[PDB]
Amino acid sequence: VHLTPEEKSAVTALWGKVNVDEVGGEALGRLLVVYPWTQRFFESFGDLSTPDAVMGNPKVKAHGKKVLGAFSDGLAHLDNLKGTFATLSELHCDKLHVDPENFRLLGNVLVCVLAHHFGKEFTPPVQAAYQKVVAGVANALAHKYH
Amino acid sequence: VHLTPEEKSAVTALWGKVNVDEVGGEALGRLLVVYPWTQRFFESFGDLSTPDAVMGNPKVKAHGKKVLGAFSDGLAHLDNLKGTFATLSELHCDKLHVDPENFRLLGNVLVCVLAHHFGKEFTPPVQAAYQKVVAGVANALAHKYH
Amino acid sequence: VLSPADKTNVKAAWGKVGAHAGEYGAEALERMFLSFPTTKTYFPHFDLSHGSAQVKGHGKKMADALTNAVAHVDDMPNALSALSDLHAHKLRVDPVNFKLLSHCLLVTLAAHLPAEFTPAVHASLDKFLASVSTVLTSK
Amino acid sequence: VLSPADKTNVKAAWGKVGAHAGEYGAEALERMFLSFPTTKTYFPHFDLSHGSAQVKGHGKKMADALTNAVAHVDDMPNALSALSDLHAHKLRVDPVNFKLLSHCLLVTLAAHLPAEFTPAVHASLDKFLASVSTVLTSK
Ligand code: HEM
Ligand code: HEM
Ligand code: HEM
Ligand code: HEM
Repeated sequence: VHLTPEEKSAVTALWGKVNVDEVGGEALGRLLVVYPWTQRFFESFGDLSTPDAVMGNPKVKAHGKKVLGAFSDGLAHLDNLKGTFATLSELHCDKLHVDPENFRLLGNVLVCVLAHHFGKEFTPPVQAAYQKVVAGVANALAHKYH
Repeated sequence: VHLTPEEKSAVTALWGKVNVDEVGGEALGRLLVVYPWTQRFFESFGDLSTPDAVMGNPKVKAHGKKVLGAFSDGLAHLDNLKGTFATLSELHCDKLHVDPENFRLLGNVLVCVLAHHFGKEFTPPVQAAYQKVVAGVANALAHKYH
Repeated sequence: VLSPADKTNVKAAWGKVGAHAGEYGAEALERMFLSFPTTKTYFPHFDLSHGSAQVKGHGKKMADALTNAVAHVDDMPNALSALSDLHAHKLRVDPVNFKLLSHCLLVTLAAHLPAEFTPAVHASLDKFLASVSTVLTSK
Repeated sequence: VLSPADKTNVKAAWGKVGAHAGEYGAEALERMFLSFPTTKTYFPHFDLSHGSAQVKGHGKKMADALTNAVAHVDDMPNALSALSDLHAHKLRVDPVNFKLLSHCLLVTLAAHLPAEFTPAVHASLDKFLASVSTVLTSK
């Protein structure tokens, strides 16, 4: 993945503005709500019977934090996503058995979350640069499947 | 992509048995028939109004030959698909504007074609090794999109 | 199917779309063009750059078909029938592109309707757009 | 929709499936398990290896639901209604898996019916299986 200076600019800037403590929860949450089969992997999180319940779930917000960190991480190594996510690949691939299409779905739910919370700021070129990123993370994360 | 000796065995053997002069035409053909939007890229091939017409089309059989060679090629470099397809990537990505999902569709049409023509021989483990291959080609071919 | 709660969500979210209907569909297209450049081949005659009246007018046509679907949400195949043939037969739009456009629509809705884009409405708009896409690629 | 030629193709191709109906659905599952190992998590209690009666019996249940769909091809949502809830609500089967299974079915059909798996029938079976999948993930 190669971002342009302006794309790096667009991304790194708006990312700084990100509340790294809730955005991940909100993204994971909407994944569980918008794509309900994903819950299957999270049955240990308890109450997930309505969206309100899912969003207000501490284990989801907790875990969402971790997912967001991983993106923030991969943001550091846009040059090397493949190696960064090598660990996370094996886990998702060999132990969890999560179909990689779901990584793309999470990435797009994240883009929606960013859009929602940043409105006008989330311009179409800004969205574009971010699509490059989440795609890149997904593929890197999907490499122990390849 | 890493095939096992037995998977390499399964693959290389049955591949030798492949009529490299018609299989590509039959795969390209079924792509155009099973997934009709793909025709869009081939309007210069003329008569594609029925399946009979599509299959009996020399430009399709001709071009199918080339596609099959590319697979046969990538078969040589299972170790390095990414570099082999580097050329073909840029073309499909930058000039043709073919969505990479279509590469996966072609790969599976090819698997069906193999199944059809080899029947019993195309065992489930044999199919498995081949899924590794066509997936690998698709991703390699999709790298100038990444 | 679309649940009744799906229906009420969509009618609601689209209810507050308002006259911006055209503006939004144009912005969805730009977002799609920038984010997924392969999709530009279907418009190799439109002006695709920012400020394009070509995108904007079609953005309007598209958003009006959506609004038409919102109204006939229970008989969408009959409603979207003529556009089904258009996209699948004559235009030959790759079904992948519907997913790409649908996502950009959500993004555009999320960005203009902070309060209405709740998780539940999000899930409804998704099911809705997926439904429209299904009718449009049906032929 | 399914065209009438789609319908006649499928009824025909499945018509020559015969008592092998069960055998085939079992082989489709094995093919899926081997080719796409992620799909095995839905059967972490079945025996999944070759010769498994667990796979074979379910392979039969699945092929009988297909045959049921072939017969009620015009009212498949009503026909497949109970399996829709099963897969989407209780089992939570990722829609991706339907595509993977559908492809393995085609492969299995192509391998047992050399003469019947023409391009046109192929295209029909695909549209058909895609349709079944759509009903099964509808809820
Ligand atoms: C799309 C990008 C994704 C990223 C960057 C990501 C990252 C992570 C991280 C950082 C963890 C923490 C593991 C640990 O530290 O112990 C994790 C665990 C986990 N992931 Fe994801 N993940 C992604 C997608 C998904 C999806 C789509 C699913 C399911 C639909 C999923 C299912 C899980 C589950 C169930 C765990 C916890 C399992 C355990 O702790 O044993 N992940 N992931
Ligand atoms: C899936 C694996 C594929 C492989 C290995 C492959 C390989 C090739 C090869 C070897 C050529 C010959 C180019 C030349 O030598 O001049 C070619 C050209 C072409 N490909 Fe593919 N291809 C694949 C998929 C696709 C798909 C799915 C489509 C469209 C749906 C497509 C559209 C085209 C077109 C229209 C050309 C000719 C265009 C030109 O000559 O300017 N390809 N490809
Ligand atoms: C939400 C899904 C869609 C809706 C509701 C929709 C709606 C429409 C409508 C109403 C028209 C007729 C415009 C007119 O007559 O002026 C149209 C045309 C067209 N659409 Fe779509 N469309 C959708 C998806 C797509 C996608 C995904 C693509 C390509 C990536 C696409 C490409 C086109 C093209 C190339 C035309 C021709 C317009 C012209 O020739 O001026 N559409 N669409
Ligand atoms: C062609 C699409 C499908 C059809 C027609 C179908 C049909 C059926 C039927 C009739 C049953 C009930 C079996 C019984 O009651 O003994 C069943 C159960 C089940 N199906 Fe499916 N199915 C399909 C797709 C899938 C896919 C893609 C998966 C997973 C990757 C899946 C996983 C399961 C599981 C885990 C059960 C539970 C069986 C048991 O508990 O014994 N199905 N299916």
